[PDB]
Amino acid sequence: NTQSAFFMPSVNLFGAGSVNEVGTRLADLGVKKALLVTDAGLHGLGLSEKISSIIRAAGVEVSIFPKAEPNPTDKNVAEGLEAYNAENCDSIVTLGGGSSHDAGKAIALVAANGGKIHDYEGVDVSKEPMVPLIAINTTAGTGSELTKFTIITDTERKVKMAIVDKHVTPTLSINDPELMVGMPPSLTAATGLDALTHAIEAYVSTGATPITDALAIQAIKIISKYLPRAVANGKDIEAREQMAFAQSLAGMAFNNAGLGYVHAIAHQLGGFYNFPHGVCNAVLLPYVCRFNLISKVERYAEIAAFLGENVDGLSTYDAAEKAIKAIERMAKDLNIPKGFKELGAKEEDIETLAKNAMKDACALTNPRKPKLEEVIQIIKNAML
Amino acid sequence: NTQSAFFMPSVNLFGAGSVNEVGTRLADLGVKKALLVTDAGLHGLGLSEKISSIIRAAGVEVSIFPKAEPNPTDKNVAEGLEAYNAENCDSIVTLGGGSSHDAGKAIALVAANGGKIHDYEGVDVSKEPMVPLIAINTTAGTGSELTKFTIITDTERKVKMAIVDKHVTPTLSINDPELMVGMPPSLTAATGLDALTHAIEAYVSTGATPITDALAIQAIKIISKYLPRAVANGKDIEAREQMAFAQSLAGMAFNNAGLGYVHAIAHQLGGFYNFPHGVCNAVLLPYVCRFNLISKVERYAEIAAFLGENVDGLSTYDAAEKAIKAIERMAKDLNIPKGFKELGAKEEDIETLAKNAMKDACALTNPRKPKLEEVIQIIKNAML
Amino acid sequence: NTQSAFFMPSVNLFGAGSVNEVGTRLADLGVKKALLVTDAGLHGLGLSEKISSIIRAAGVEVSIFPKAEPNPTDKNVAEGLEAYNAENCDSIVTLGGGSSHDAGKAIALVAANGGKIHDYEGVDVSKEPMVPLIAINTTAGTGSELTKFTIITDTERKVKMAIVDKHVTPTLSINDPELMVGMPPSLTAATGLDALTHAIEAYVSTGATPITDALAIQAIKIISKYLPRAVANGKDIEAREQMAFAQSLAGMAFNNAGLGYVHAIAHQLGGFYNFPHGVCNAVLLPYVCRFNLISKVERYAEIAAFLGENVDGLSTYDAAEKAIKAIERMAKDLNIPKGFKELGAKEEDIETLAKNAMKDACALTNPRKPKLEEVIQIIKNAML
Amino acid sequence: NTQSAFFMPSVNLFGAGSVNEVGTRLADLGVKKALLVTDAGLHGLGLSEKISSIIRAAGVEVSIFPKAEPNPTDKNVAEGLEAYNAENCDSIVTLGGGSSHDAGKAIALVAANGGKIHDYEGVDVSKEPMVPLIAINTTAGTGSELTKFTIITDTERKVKMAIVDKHVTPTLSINDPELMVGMPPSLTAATGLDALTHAIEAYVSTGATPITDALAIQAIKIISKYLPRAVANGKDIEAREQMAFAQSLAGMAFNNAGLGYVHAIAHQLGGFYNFPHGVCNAVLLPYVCRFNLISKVERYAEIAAFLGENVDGLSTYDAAEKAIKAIERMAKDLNIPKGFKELGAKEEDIETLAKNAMKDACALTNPRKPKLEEVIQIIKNAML
Ligand SMILES: NC(=O)c1ccc[n+]([C@@H]2O[C@H](COP(=O)([O-])OP(=O)(O)OC[C@H]3O[C@@H](n4cnc5c(N)ncnc54)[C@H](O)[C@@H]3O)[C@@H](O)[C@H]2O)c1
Ligand SMILES: NC(=O)c1ccc[n+]([C@@H]2O[C@H](COP(=O)([O-])OP(=O)(O)OC[C@H]3O[C@@H](n4cnc5c(N)ncnc54)[C@H](O)[C@@H]3O)[C@@H](O)[C@H]2O)c1
Ligand SMILES: NC(=O)c1ccc[n+]([C@@H]2O[C@H](COP(=O)([O-])OP(=O)(O)OC[C@H]3O[C@@H](n4cnc5c(N)ncnc54)[C@H](O)[C@@H]3O)[C@@H](O)[C@H]2O)c1
Ligand SMILES: NC(=O)c1ccc[n+]([C@@H]2O[C@H](COP(=O)([O-])OP(=O)(O)OC[C@H]3O[C@@H](n4cnc5c(N)ncnc54)[C@H](O)[C@@H]3O)[C@@H](O)[C@H]2O)c1
Ligand SMILES: [Mn+2]
Ligand SMILES: [Mn+2]
Ligand SMILES: [Mn+2]
Ligand SMILES: [Mn+2]
Repeated sequence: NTQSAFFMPSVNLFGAGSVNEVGTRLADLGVKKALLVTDAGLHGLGLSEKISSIIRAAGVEVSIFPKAEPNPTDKNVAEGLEAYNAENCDSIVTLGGGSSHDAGKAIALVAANGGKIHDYEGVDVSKEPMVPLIAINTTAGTGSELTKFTIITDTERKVKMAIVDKHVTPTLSINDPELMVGMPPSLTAATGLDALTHAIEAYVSTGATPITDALAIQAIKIISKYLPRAVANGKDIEAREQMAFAQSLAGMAFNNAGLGYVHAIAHQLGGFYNFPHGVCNAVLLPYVCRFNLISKVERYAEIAAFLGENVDGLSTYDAAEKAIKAIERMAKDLNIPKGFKELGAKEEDIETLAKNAMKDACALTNPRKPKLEEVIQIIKNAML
Repeated sequence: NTQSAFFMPSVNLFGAGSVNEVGTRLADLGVKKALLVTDAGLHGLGLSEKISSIIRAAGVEVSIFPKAEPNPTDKNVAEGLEAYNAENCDSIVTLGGGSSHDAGKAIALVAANGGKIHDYEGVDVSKEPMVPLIAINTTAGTGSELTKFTIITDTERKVKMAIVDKHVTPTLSINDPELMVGMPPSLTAATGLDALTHAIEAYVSTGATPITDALAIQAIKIISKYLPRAVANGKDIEAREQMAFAQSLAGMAFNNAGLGYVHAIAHQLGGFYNFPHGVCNAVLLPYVCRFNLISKVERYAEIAAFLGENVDGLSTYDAAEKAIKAIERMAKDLNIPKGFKELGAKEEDIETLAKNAMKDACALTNPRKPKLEEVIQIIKNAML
Repeated sequence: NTQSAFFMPSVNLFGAGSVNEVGTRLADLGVKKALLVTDAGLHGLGLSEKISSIIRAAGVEVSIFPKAEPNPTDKNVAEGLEAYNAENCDSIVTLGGGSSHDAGKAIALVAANGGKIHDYEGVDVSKEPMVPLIAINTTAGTGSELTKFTIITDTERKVKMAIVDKHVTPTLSINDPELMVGMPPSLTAATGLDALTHAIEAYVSTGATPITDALAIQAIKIISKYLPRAVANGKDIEAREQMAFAQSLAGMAFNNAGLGYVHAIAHQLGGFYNFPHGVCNAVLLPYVCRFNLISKVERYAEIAAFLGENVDGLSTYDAAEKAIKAIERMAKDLNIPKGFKELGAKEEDIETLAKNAMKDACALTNPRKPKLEEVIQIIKNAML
Repeated sequence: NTQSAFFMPSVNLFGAGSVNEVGTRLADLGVKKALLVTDAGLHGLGLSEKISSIIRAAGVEVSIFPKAEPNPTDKNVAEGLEAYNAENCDSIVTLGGGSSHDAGKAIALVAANGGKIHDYEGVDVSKEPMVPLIAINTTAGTGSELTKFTIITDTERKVKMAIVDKHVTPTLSINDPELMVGMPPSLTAATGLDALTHAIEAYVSTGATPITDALAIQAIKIISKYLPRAVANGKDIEAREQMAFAQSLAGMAFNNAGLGYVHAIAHQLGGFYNFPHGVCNAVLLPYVCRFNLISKVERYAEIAAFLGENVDGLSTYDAAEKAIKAIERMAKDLNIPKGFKELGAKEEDIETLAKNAMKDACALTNPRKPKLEEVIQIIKNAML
């Protein structure tokens, strides 16, 4: 059979200032009091208070829960669920990067299906649709405000538990590039290379569609041109807005086409060592592309053109090669770490990271199907 | 402002056999009785009955309403609404092309808001969302199963009214290429060329964004390869599936970018003479493009590349002209009327047609702003 | 000798909202009362009351003189001059197109040089800096807010006279594209093609310089991309902003390199028939460029490429030919009159018109030097 | 806001012999005793006397202050201010290079505004326009007869302070290539590469406009053809005239677009070690361009073609790198030192150099925003 499906929230706001609608949009759902899920950093910057003011003007109450953590944890879910129940909230607003979107998605699911966030690992292992949720995005790399994914760390197993589930698609998303201006360069760089990774893995996924293809291609072309600008000058407003679009394009593509062994492996490093997700993808992306080359050489040749390379006079193989050269050059230019050893990864952990990566759902749509020793080789190469 | 927004059903099913889900999807919404809106043609072929038994086996009842006409009228909508109440319905399933979809959306909207369908001509007039509706698409050209559009003919004024309303986005859409094999050639061509007009007008709209751009580009490239194949052999399954993707992409593109004076004028020629919608687009498209050229010359030149033209060693202006020639050649190859006069249009109407087009919501995003006299000359050219 | 000079106001303001500075700016110049020289149309639209309040909110007094007529006249100058004294003003603020700039420069010059504006036809014949004057520009074509020219129609010999004096350089110019949005399409086209004429005549003028060359090349390139956009949709702010820049590059270039026989002839048609200055240049431009060709063949070839033409594999001669085809095509697409006879030009005037063109200052820098029979033929070709 | 402004002296004279107008132009101002600010070498040449003879031959009194030193000091400005009051001058005439123009500008401004020159470091500090000033320019590189910059060394801090102030735009400029023929090759090279640094940083500046782009592009093209010629044979009169146009095109460009980190860092190496400003720029230029590359890669690719490189079949990035190789090549050919250590800079000073560089007003328009650590890496690269 050849069926496929496309999912995203039914209303999706973009552009400078769109965050000011969160109040009146929340009232429109007839919710009374929302739990505002965010993280400590943005709470300290005061972003949680600016948004909470907007929501309360519209007559909707806020309880602020700034305890979601980079690489959100099952404990954050349990703790925020308690604060959801304790403060009599009927909705969730998320405010931040993908960590706040996924914390809030877990809380909103479990507040309507009951057990623990581990009940629902895998694919549509759920029952009811999650409680009303508006996702306000502030990094330019995840797309989690658009996706049916929620990535939650299992703290006793050391593994980022991918939860794929139609019930966690947000009600409404908001993508306001004015809230992204204050990303430091290194956060700009890594979330941006997470978007690029989404776009490239979605383009080469076995679950790719002409719709997801259309989005992924646009995302790669934009990122290629505007991500190094946004990193060099976070106050370049044009680059911020373009990255906000690219982020959403890549999120819509991967949500519906699937990822690959870049995310499969990056999820394990993130669980063992709590690395930044986006840095893990940037480090890994060239090695997985290299391994995948022979299964998708024409698509990698086209990525090489998307990334601005000149492929005139070359074989398809040689043009695919230039896509990897260009990814490497972009990583070096954005000051991405050279490998995982210098960050703290452990030689003795490589086989368990490999084995766990082959269990990740993101591995299912990788165009090349590896054996365990090949996955190990990819992690070894990324140690450099 | 520079704000914008992207709208779409939350869930959109694709691929061979995806109609089998309509009963259980309907059931999950908790509705008890659906009014099945289709047209006499599909009803005669018995498609109407296969779908009803699928819905019934899931516990939802069905009342069939096979009285949506090509270019659905206000009278169709009023009759549908009294069927809807008489048969104690709480939901709507539309089955067929864009006449079924729009008829059903209009019934659904009036059921939720009172008044009459005429009251909602314009942009975001209604207070309440339409009642639950699932759209099953049997043509490869409208995208109405995805859009906040519904086109209802005011029969006193002979105007196909454009109702553009967030509140008429279907709950869920189904796009089954197996239901599309039966289109005879001239229907394949007319709806395909409606899709190409969606993609072209979206691409040159002043409401274009990089998201809508991505979708429109892919639609044009796919249509240019596969539409002539679908017209040539309706049982070419790969062309049917590609066109089902192309028409969805173009739907998403125009739904969020806007249309232009092709649709604003076609709606008057359709309101006056009941011509097929995609035949009106096909006749007008080269004239409105030629007229729009100076405002979007670089985008028309790119469009010539997407359609396969060779623009080597040409000015942008000369390249854009090859795009009009390519559109003209495609129309001629699929047997479109070269003009309207041979179809029965009357010179004395032209002033009224032109004045009605300037009130259509699609005029709002056309990239060149015309004086009434310029609209008049465009129609007069389209006569011959 | 090979000396040369570059003149312009010492401060020039650009960008949206820059008009809000005219008041504070004026007061910092230490003046009390400004005679606001505008024309009837912009006074009818309320503009000279937006400006007038701004100048008053900064504690400076305004006396609106809305009597400058298209193709300003020795009478407007005299009547504005006596308005100047009677009302006890010490400064001029021009607001409008070239007509309002030129009226205010004439009033301000003769307000510090006693006599009558006739007393300064020619070159630098004034003997005193003109009264302090701030020029607020609202069309995109004459760059008079930058220049040392004022063109006053001698209602006598019916010839637009030239007072080329360094004393008429405005004190400070303001160039706010928001004020330009109101221009209707045909005013946008004609001021735009006058800007393009400025840029081309400056580029082929025997008075050219590497500096004027740099400005003219940019103006030609910008106008070629954005003037058709500005005509097609006056609400395209980007195209409005680019045209404001092109306007000033062309002004700065021709003000310091000189013009040629396009303006030399067009000044005669404007004195005899009061035709719009911009339209005169538009019709004349391709015929003079044809005549000028053999004196400047490489530079017209370069203009062809600035205007978008592809010139690979062409002789310099053939490339220079495409500059003229492209200028004609652009005149056709902006609905410029095809010749002067349909405007009201009389066969019996061609001799006087040509003899008078030969006495125009602008004739002096034209690269080809015509005998009287040759000017007469140019005027015949532009009658069609 | 998109607001911008273009500043420039109202009258600017060019060409051989133009310096013969200085007296009549100083007379037209109505001033009586001008302080003639020059340096020791031009004084001993006889240029101070020749010019004073012209100023006196038409009724104005001259008093020669020949004490401006390369990299003018706060003490020079103090001493020259005491001379200004001693002889009780009402004006100033600067004669020579940037050292003389900035000495005079600083004197004129403190004369008009009060305290000491250190008060006005930064942007638009002062309250009053400086006293009348005519700049006669004798090097082909500063453009400071045109600009609102004056660069005065704080001798305690060893900081060449950038005073960027509308109020120091000279009343009139004279740019006479006959006074430039005597530049010895090393000085021709250094002033020429300073002007190249002005065009390049103006072109990549975040303050660039279409106007400044026009000027800067022309400068680059002319410098790359004629600067090598002027160095190879200073009696080449054509190269001398071209270089006089390019230095002014570059002055107009950076004056209004802004500079970057080449000048921010150069100002500290000149303040600490009193190196010639142009040699400092030439050393830093490749390092800062390569740092800036990712933020302005399209524009650095254009710069490569402007400098004559062939870029066919190259990515934008590889094209941009060719620009840097061409920049390094020109410096090598004109005998500029490879680094700052052979000149006498010391590693122990680098931390203080970088911190002060970040306080320089020229840093604000650099297209990439550095951390202190990145400014330190640039200075270290430049030591070798
Ligand atoms: N479910 C999905 O669709 C999906 C997809 C990709 C990644 N993820 C998950 O998302 C997480 C990564 O999220 P992320 O990379 O967006 O970052 P994040 O949410 O982990 O945030 C990291 C840091 O960035 C800061 N920050 C965020 N926005 C900021 C702004 N505008 N200005 C200043 N600081 C700001 C936060 O305060 C925080 O300290 C991982 O857990 C990853 O697994 C989910
Ligand atoms: N709301 C929107 O987004 C939107 C967009 C474009 C057009 N429209 C409207 O849609 C209408 C046109 O719809 P359409 O062109 O899809 O056709 P349609 O709904 O008017 O149907 C045309 C004919 O085709 C037949 N048909 C449909 N599917 C068939 C199949 N699979 N096999 C055989 N016969 C089949 C029908 O029985 C009918 O007789 C117009 O009224 C137009 O204005 C709406
Ligand atoms: N440097 C110079 O001195 C110089 C150069 C070229 C031409 N000119 C002279 O300038 C005049 C040409 O002026 P012009 O072509 O700019 O037009 P204009 O000043 O003659 O005005 C033309 C018409 O346009 C209207 N208008 C102007 N700005 C408008 C706006 N923003 N919105 C709506 N309507 C607007 C005016 O009300 C008027 O009715 C002629 O006299 C010509 O000879 C002078
Ligand atoms: N816009 C600005 O304000 C601006 C821009 C760039 C540089 N500057 C400053 O200008 C200064 C550098 O000025 P410069 O490089 O023009 O030189 P300079 O004024 O420092 O003169 C250097 C030496 O060249 C000699 N010289 C000058 N002209 C000569 C000629 N025609 N023939 C023979 N010898 C001649 C002088 O006598 C002097 O000894 C620096 O302090 C720099 O910071 C200012
Ligand atoms: Mn990711
Ligand atoms: Mn349509
Ligand atoms: Mn003109
Ligand atoms: Mn400098």
